[PDB]
Amino acid sequence: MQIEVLIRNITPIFSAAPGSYYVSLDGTINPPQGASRFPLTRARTMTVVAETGDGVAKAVPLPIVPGNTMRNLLRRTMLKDVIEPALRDKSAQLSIGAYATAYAGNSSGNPDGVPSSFDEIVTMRAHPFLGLFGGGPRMLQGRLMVDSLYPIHQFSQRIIGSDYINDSIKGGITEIVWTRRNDPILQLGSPDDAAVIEGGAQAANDWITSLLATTKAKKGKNGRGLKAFNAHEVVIAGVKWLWRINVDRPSESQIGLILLALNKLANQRIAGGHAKDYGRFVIEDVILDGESVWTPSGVSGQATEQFFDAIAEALDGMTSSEFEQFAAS
Amino acid sequence: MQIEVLIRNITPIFSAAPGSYYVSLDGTINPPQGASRFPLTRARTMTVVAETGDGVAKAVPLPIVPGNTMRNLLRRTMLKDVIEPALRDKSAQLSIGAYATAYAGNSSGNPDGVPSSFDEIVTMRAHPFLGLFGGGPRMLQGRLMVDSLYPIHQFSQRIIGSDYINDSIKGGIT
Amino acid sequence: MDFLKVTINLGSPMVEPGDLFHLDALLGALRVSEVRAELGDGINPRDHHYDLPLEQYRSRSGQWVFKASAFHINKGAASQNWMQTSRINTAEAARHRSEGFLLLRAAKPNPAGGPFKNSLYHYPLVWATLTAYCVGDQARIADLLSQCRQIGGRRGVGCGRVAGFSVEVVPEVECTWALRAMPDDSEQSILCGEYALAMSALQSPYWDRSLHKPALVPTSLA
Amino acid sequence: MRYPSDVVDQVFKLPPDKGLLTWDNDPVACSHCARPIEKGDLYSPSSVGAFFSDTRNLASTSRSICWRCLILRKKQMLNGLSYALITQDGVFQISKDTNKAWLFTTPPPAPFFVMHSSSTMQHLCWRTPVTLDNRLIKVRYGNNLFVVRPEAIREALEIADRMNEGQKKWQAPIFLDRKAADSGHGALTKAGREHLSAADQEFLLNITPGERWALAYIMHSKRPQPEEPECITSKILEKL
DNA sequence: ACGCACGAAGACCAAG
Ligand SMILES: [Zn+2]
Repeated sequence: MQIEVLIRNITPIFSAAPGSYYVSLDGTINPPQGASRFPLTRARTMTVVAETGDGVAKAVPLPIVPGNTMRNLLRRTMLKDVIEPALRDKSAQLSIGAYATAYAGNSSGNPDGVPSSFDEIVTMRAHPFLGLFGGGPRMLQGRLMVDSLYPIHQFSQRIIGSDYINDSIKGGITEIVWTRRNDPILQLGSPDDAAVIEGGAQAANDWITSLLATTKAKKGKNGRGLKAFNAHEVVIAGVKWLWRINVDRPSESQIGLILLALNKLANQRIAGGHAKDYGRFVIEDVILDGESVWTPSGVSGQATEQFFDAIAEALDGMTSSEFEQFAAS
Repeated sequence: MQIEVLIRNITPIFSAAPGSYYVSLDGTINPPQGASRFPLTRARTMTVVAETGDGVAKAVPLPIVPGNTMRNLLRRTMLKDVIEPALRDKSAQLSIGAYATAYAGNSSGNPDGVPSSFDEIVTMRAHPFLGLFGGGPRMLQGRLMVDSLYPIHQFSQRIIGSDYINDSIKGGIT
Repeated sequence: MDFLKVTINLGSPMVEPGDLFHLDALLGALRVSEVRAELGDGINPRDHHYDLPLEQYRSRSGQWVFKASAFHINKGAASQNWMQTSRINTAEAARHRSEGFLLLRAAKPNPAGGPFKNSLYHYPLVWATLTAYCVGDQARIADLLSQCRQIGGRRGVGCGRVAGFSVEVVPEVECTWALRAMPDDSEQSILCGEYALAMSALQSPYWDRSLHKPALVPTSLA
Repeated sequence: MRYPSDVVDQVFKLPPDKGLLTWDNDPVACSHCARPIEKGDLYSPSSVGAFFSDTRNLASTSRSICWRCLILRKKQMLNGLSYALITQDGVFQISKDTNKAWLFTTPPPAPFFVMHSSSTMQHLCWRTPVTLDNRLIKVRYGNNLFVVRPEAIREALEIADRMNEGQKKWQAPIFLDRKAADSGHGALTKAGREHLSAADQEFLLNITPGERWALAYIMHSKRPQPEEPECITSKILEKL
């Protein structure tokens, strides 16, 4: 059952790409060794082949949010908003194995490997939450197959398709944000500012003396000071994204849980940058097998009423024993 | 919780954008090499996607104030005007390391790399100040999601919404 | 009963298989998906994944293999090392431990190992056109491949979406079905190229280590 | 040698431990090495503990471990077999680059297992499949199951040598990481991009991940000279 | 009595 979620990011989305990358003050990525280099944390990019000026399609880096990140985002939304409160209402208590299986699919509850009977597989793969995300000691296959967050861009037309040509952006959708850290002791200006420090002026003097000695030693040639200047690449705000979620053979409860998470999804962030408020977005359209089920007040309407009732009934009858059995603890 | 604060700048706002730029006497940025060029420290701009009157969406630069700058402004206000007066009223002295951690998140450039105990995490994240910003040698997750300063502009309509359209300013604000 | 060439086109990059990706394995997975759709999840997967429209090759010792070559990987771009992690948020875990939702007595998490372990793993992503040759029914193979949405591993995170597929009847001279894990005593004449003896399964599932056997695996395909 | 656990009684010659239960039911494979546990074979139920992070690599859900695996699962055995090459004659250490080059260019003829840990300590030996033919070498590096073909390694080394025979500044045709972790692992470098023919570029893009990992050790400005690794089974036995 | 918890420990080559 296809779900098409159209997402517009209010704030820049920062999915840090692994690796050590460098940039200069002018913005040149990986500058030559002649000029000063500053560390850079680039956004995640997937190499895709795109028709750059027609001709022969060439590989271009497309900034995306990884599919695993959004799989975990959906899981966290479900747990934090519709599952964990439901279990608290029953005063349910989760063991370490059940908690690990629910929140990360970990198998530390019983890593020996547990045999699952066919009746048990039917019972547990139909669980409203644990059926969607498999794992645990059983390592059941989850019913959920989420995709990455591909922006509606000229280079993603071979992945997204031509259905959203009106919302496409032609230029590059990344930028470099420069970040600086200051030594607070270097910004004291009077004994009033140093009053709260136990050593008063002597502690600040010792700190500055040690900083000067370390800086001079490093210049001539351990420990690192607080002053730092670096950069990181983020995907600019306002770009539209298409998110695709699929399920193999869902029950009504699982689709209802998906729709509840979608209703509560905007309260969460995408990728990283929690300190800088990165990843904020608004859902613009949810499409359930070709029909639009998104209203201004969230996913509603008669076409999605059965799923909500089914998931409400499943939540009311939800017990921690199901989680314990799934975790095989 | 979502807090939206509306700000009007009495005096011009200057946030230096790193990097060398040049301007001519006329006012043309990065002029042709034939004319005389003078160093220029441009205001920081963030590229944003704006739906102009043409109906198409294009990436445009928007003069902003960084979210890190606003975060440090909030932290410095909190410390210098609320927390530190209380500490001095009760005659509480911070060490130099605690001072640097409260004002910059960490007391040095080397994170510990050792996990924190669960009770320590709960205690710090419930703290009025350290819970909001976090950090420390054991890099803790704070509660404060603080954003940049976006001018209410025609170019920031897709970001901040359309409930402040009456305060929007059309032309260049730089 | 008919020589075919199965071609798969990708709409998203797939996970580059570490070992051979067999056409009969994919067909068996799709057939098991059909049986799950009709009956349910309580079926034994091993009772239905042999019901494929492919004829079998049987060697002298009775070892049999489906006549479906391992998929050929031709890369439209260089492979990309995709990084993924796994972690439990220690802030939420500590809060749940405080509030009694989680029953844990340990004072601190251990990111090196245990329930709160951070893990770093990588797998490669490739843009490829999958081509393989098989002996079987064109109509039924095309019908089975119609329901296939993704190719390769890591399907849960949306890797390897199928843009389209095609099944074509080709002359035997183009290529053979023998580019797969052959039985140990497979006849030399039917083998295409050099085959190196290795340990692999001859039937799906190929990941089952109890079913692994000394088999001839093509060196120009692994 | 047929199973990973076969190394115990064949190169370590360790008798089974005491207090082990005897299987008296229908045969079922070991949860670690997939070895059948028939009637009369000494086994032990699975007690891996909460720090076992290899549930995905378990061969079966029988929750039974043979005595050879129990010997393999000892800490002394795990540490000793972190960078070990176990052939029929004995156990060698491939930790050095020269040993890796020798193994991946001039492998031993007999069946052997190749291990390499990607971290401080990992469960490797019971996961590594046996290399039946030296032309198709199966290498277990941490959590990745690698297939290394020595002919492809030799061809890539020759490609690099032809590319950099004249220029004084040696440049790697393909970007390679010894940890197989960088996002540029296996991608063509610039110098290889505009200094290699179409056929050589196609060959470099069509190498297995294991071959990239091996070339990340063998391919440098000064290629290591292959050398025979030193036997280690005496050290492991002494420490056990 | 039994399961969980906590620290010491041991493999270690090493580049562009
Ligand atoms: Zn075993």
